[PDB]
Parts: sequence; C-alpha cells; structure tokens
Amino acid sequence: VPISFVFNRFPRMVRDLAKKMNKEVNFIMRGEDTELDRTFVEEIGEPLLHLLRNAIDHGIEPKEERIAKGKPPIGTLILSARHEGNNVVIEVEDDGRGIDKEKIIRKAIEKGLIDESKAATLSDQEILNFLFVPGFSGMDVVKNVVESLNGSISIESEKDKGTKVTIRLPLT
Ligand SMILES: Nc1ncc2c(n1)CCCC2=O
Repeated sequence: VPISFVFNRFPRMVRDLAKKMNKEVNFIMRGEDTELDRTFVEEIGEPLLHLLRNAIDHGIEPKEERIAKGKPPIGTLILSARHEGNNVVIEVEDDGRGIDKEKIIRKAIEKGLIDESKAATLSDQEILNFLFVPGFSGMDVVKNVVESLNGSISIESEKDKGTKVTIRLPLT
C-alpha cells in the first residue's frame, strides 16, 4: 500500500492549520511512494497528523519572530518516508523553535518524577522521553498508536534549531 494514501491528505490539513494559526509554512513531502502493509496505512494517519499539528502550532515560529531571530522567514515542515531494510522510517522535521529541555526538567521536578540531583546528568534522550509520560504536557497518544503497530518513536530537538520525530515500523 503506498503511503501517499495517507500523505496526500496532509497538504490540505497543513495549509488549513497554518492559516488558522497565522504561520507561514513551506510543507515538503518526500518518499510518498513508500509501500507498507495496509494495517499500518490505515492507522498511521492520526499520529502523523498530531505530529504535523505540533510542528505548526508549537514548533514553527511566526514569520516576524523568525526574522527577529535571523532565521529564514518562512518555516519548513518536511514529512518523509523511506525503507531501511525491512522497516519503514517516517520522519517529521521542522526548523522551528525546538523543545526547551530546561522547561521539561523543571516540569519533571514539579511533577515529582526526578530529583534535582539526578537532573544534571540526564541524557538528551532521557529528557525528551519525559514528553511521552502520560499527562506530561499528547506525545503519549502518538506513542500508544505507534506501539500498537509494533513500532518505535524517537524525538531529537534543539532549542531554536527545530525538531525531528522519527517513527520506525516493522514489515508486518
Ligand atoms: N515540533 C514540535 N516542536 C515543539 C514542540 C513540540 N513539537 C511538542 C512539544 C512541545 C514543543 O515545544
């Protein structure tokens, strides 16, 4: 089943959200011929739509803010699919404001999930994986779907640079 069956509905959703949110977004899709099982195609749309929404709302900054920070004025959102062996890898990348890891740590300490003492030596992945804790901010819901497809998800993010969410699906 080509993934384009899912990806083809996204330019409309992205442009509707950009408009309602007053962002300017350059949306690029790559790898849309990538084939995978019908069950995956039927289920992956919801979690991707959530990731695209997060990027437009929380990641990409309004154009005035990007200019004020010396970034290219219009933010860019790239959705990509490819094969890596017998697995399909889907990426959602934006060049927005990124995730503030300090805020994550503060929030985790408030919620009683980590000691201040242990926050100093947390890895980058340890910190960002708090976002998957249920009720932390829902990245939990994204992970729940990916998990039910026997996939995995990771986040990479750096403040002011942007965010890349990666989803790895088995052949099934
Ligand atoms: N793409 C993207 N960029 C920023 C953020 C998110 N996703 C979700 C967490 C909140 C946040 O700040």
